[PDB]
Amino acid sequence: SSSVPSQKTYQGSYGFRLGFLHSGTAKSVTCTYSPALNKMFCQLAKTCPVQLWVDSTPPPGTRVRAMAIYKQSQHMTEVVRRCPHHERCSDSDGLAPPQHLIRVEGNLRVEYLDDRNTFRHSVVVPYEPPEVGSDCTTIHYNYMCNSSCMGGMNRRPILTIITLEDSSGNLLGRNSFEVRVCACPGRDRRTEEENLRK
Amino acid sequence: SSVPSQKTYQGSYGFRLGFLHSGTAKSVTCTYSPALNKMFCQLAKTCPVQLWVDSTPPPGTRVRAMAIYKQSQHMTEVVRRCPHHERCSDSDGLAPPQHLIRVEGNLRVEYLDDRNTFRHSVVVPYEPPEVGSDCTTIHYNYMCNSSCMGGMNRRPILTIITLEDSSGNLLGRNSFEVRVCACPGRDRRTEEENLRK
Amino acid sequence: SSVPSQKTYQGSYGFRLGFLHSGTAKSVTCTYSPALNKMFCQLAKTCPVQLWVDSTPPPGTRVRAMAIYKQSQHMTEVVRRCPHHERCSDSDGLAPPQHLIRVEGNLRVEYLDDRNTFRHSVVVPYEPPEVGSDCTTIHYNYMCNSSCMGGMNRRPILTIITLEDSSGNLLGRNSFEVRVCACPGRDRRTEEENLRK
Amino acid sequence: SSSVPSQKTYQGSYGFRLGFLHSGTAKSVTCTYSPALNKMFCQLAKTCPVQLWVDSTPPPGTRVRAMAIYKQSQHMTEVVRRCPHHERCSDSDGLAPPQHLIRVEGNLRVEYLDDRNTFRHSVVVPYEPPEVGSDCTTIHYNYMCNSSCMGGMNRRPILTIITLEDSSGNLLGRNSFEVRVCACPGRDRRTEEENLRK
DNA sequence: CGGACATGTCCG
DNA sequence: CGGACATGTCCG
DNA sequence: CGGACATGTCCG
DNA sequence: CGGACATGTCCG
Ligand SMILES: [Zn+2]
Ligand SMILES: [Zn+2]
Ligand SMILES: [Zn+2]
Ligand SMILES: [Zn+2]
Repeated sequence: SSSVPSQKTYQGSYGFRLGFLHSGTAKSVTCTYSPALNKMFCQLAKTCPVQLWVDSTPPPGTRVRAMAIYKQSQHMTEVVRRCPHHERCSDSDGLAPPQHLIRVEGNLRVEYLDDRNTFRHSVVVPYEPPEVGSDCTTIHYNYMCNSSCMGGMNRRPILTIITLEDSSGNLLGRNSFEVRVCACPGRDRRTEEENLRK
Repeated sequence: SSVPSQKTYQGSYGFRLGFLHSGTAKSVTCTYSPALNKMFCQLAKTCPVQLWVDSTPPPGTRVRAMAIYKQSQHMTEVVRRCPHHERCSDSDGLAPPQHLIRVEGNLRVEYLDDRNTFRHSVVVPYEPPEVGSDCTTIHYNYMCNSSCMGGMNRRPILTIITLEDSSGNLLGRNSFEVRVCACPGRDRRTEEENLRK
Repeated sequence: SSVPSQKTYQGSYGFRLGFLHSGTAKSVTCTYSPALNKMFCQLAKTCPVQLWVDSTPPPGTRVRAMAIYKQSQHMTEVVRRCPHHERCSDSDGLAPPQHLIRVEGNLRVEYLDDRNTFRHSVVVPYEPPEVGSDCTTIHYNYMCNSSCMGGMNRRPILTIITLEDSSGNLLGRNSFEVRVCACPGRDRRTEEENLRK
Repeated sequence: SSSVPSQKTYQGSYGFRLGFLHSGTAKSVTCTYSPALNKMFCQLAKTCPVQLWVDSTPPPGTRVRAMAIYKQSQHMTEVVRRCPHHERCSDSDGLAPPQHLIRVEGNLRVEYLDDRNTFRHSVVVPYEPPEVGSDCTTIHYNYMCNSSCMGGMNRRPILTIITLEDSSGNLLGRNSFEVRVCACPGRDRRTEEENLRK
């Protein structure tokens, strides 16, 4: 078992929030967000765009971490990792280690880290200020197993914790949302929102 | 070990316990007998205990659970998991493997071994009731059957729930009997049938 | 891999298979469909296959079981356990953990990986039927569901049972389809209902 | 897992057989044998007298081993040993290690052995010729857990294998019987014999 | 075992 | 925010 | 979940 | 070869 990171929202000196796109609940959707649930319902290995929203610009050098943990406290001390099967299916892009649940899509400066003590996985990319014509940076994350994967997540819910750091692994912003990698992100969102009444 | 009191003490905040009304189907996960004031539940399944209070108590208020043997011949013995279950590495990473009572769903859960009495207990910060709820629910697990050989060994037990401040002082006390067993509903029915002449 | 034949060959000894007639209750451990010639059984539960013979065959006669994929698109792929189950260390100490088919109850059980085809199979010495029995029973286990991801992956399979001498030569061949699944009875019923127009 | 010893009957140069006493099926019995089943139904830690029957006398020096194995082939490779609880209940007679299922009662020259490779337990006592007025030696064995012990035998059936050896651990005779340590050796015997018709 | 559904897949 | 099924799971 | 019972304990 | 119950388990 391994110790657990904070999930608490720390907006920080620079006003760190998160943005997700209007997506609907078409049983089929690649990726959809529940503002009510604070949870992404996305599909296996399909692009999950995350909006890095800010008040004011971080020091050049700043890195951006992602790390999944189990949500329930009875699994929080267990490392989130890929099922034996996907771990072995040769789906590496030549960057991401085959065991890592979270990948960053389309960026050469991506680092994948296995924590020295806790043994937890994460992926970091350098910060890069918003667009020419846009008020936030967007990262492209992929989830590499379904939440249901046998011998992996095993139908147990996770959080993604996105952290803003300087280049020493020191905190500057923190935010977090629930995640479900599933077949029909559309149908499951409705069913879980619809369950909120109770 | 010196036996902590169990004398129900509703207190300043009119604190009583509530439980789910879940019927007596054989293999119901958890079921409570009002007639017996006794929960019948399954090994390591979820056992909701409701906290009912009259007036919301102060901040930094804590909620404690401890088992004691109910018979007075066994009252001073520390209630513990059996040696089989203590060694089956079924810890969640948060509970000590010897502790019979667990709380799930709470990251602020704290486990205690008394330096004086050696008695296991488990505490969580008290929280005011949810959006429109009338009470706060706490989900406990019992990690050995009442029948565990070398553990409880068929001896009934009580769960003593204490409302306390940040300091350690009693604000409130309640208790109920527990049976942890394979068929909570079957057993509730038998023991209630056996009230009748 | 070169696909072994499955062409039923009753042989000199009038060897056919029999199976228990166990009904279609949802969670029946093992059940056989005559209409489908298909066993529906649960992961690692006991699956009696009866050997019926006309005239008792010679000594040192052996009995082999092997899985192949039934669809011809998948026929050459070696049937294997999935990566999860291969690594759950559920071996009995006698079976290799990658082998889907096991025999229980037999100390003379032998497991084989072909040096040519790489295909797993399992063999036991043939024994004449018991005290007044009409057949010899062999108890097999299937150690992955048909649905195992990275294993069978929802692809139906056949079990090829071969009667052979001490040497390796075919004396007898039969086969049936297997589904390993959580509800053998439910699934038998659905698939048979689906025969009808 | 550990390799499995032979159980096959080897009567040997000296005609090695076993004898058990007429005992009946009084639901209560300390110890009773089923000739039909070749199986002892006895109770936890109660005296199980085993008859060492012979044709002709073994070389002074000869030892007598007992070792339990599981009966079913799916457990035969697992070492038979005591449940965590009895293992810990301080019931040692100052000779038998707390982990050993089988003890020899009333004999000072008893050795308890943990096998060097397989890790299996056994207890050996020197051979001693029959009585002044008796045609066989009788050993007093005790079973130290019920077959049902949680984390021990776990309701799984065992064999006892009694071997005759010289003093180098070399074979001279072998015999074996099924065992059940239980609460009511009486009732269970009937029920298992009664099941033989089926 | 049912009921109810959790959750993947393919259908038209 | 598709529908219909394929196939595992949990609770009573 | 029932049915049926496996298997320990105490009863009169 | 006692009887009656206390309490876990497996199969359908
Ligand atoms: Zn996976
Ligand atoms: Zn226990
Ligand atoms: Zn599998
Ligand atoms: Zn024991």
